[PDB]
Amino acid sequence: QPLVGKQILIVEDEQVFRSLLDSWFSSLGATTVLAADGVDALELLGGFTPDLMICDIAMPRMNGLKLLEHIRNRGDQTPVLVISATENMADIAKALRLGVEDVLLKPVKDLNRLREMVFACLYPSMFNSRVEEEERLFRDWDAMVDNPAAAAKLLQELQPPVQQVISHCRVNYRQLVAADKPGLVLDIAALSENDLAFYCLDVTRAGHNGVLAALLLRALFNGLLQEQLAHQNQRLPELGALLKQVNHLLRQANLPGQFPLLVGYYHRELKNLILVSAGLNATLNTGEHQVQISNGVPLGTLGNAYLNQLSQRCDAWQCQIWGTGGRLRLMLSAE
Ligand code: BEF
Ligand SMILES: [Mg+2]
Repeated sequence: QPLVGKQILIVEDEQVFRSLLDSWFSSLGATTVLAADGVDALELLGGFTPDLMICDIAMPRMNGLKLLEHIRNRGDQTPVLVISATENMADIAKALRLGVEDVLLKPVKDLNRLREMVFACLYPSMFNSRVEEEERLFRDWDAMVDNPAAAAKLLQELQPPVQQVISHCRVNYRQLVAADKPGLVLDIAALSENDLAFYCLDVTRAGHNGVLAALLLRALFNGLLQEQLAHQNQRLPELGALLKQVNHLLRQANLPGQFPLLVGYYHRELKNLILVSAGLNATLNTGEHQVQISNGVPLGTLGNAYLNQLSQRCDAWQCQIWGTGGRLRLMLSAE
């Protein structure tokens, strides 16, 4: 019973998931207090001091964002984990502005991730993991926007190694032209045992808002992709729709600019690469063919009409990617 002595307020209006969280936390030893909505949560906070809050957004009489606004105006600094089915990017941006430890988008696929995140909240000295650092990026968002040097340093520290194994696939890159240190930013991330996604961003076009956008995208890219596949009940994503959601996130986060981006996803069981570009030039070479990708127009404007997705079958590929910020070659092999 690791969580004995620790108090958790669960603010959730839907019965199945609230009972699920209540049972799971109680089995681990936590004292759980249940709130139907934001008003009920405030009344319960009149007589409970939680060590952690789990908070849904969409709720009848007060949504979780107004509850968060009230507790943070009162100077309460209790950690909050947001767990919400919301597809509204304004909600995620407002949650980040108000100060939260993390934002999980329902459905929660594996309980181990939520377990480690709760444990990072309730015992931060103990669970100083990668999850700790993700939550650190989530809660320090205001501190990041108010200090450009820290944001640039963090973005450079998050640039992945040039040689990796992700989802049983071999992934390399090389910067070829980088006159800017945070120039062409890259993220590559596993989604399951057998598929991965990646993004390459050009922060130099937009200046400082590029850097912040990169940080925000690193916090949330997987979460937005996973959610799409869960909510639309699909294995293979619709990356254009994802990038439209990314547009709405960067706009609602008050990060105006032009953000040249390429996003992709690979499934090794299906041997299936999917690519789409908003603003960056790219040439793919799959072993059998060379495919030149239409660069489209950058994110940061609404109405992007050129988010047309390209699918290719391959066991391995190399993509040259470039824009005004510089040049790199990203390389994958499924064997
Ligand atoms: F009702 Be919650 F925001 F999923
Ligand atoms: Mg709800």
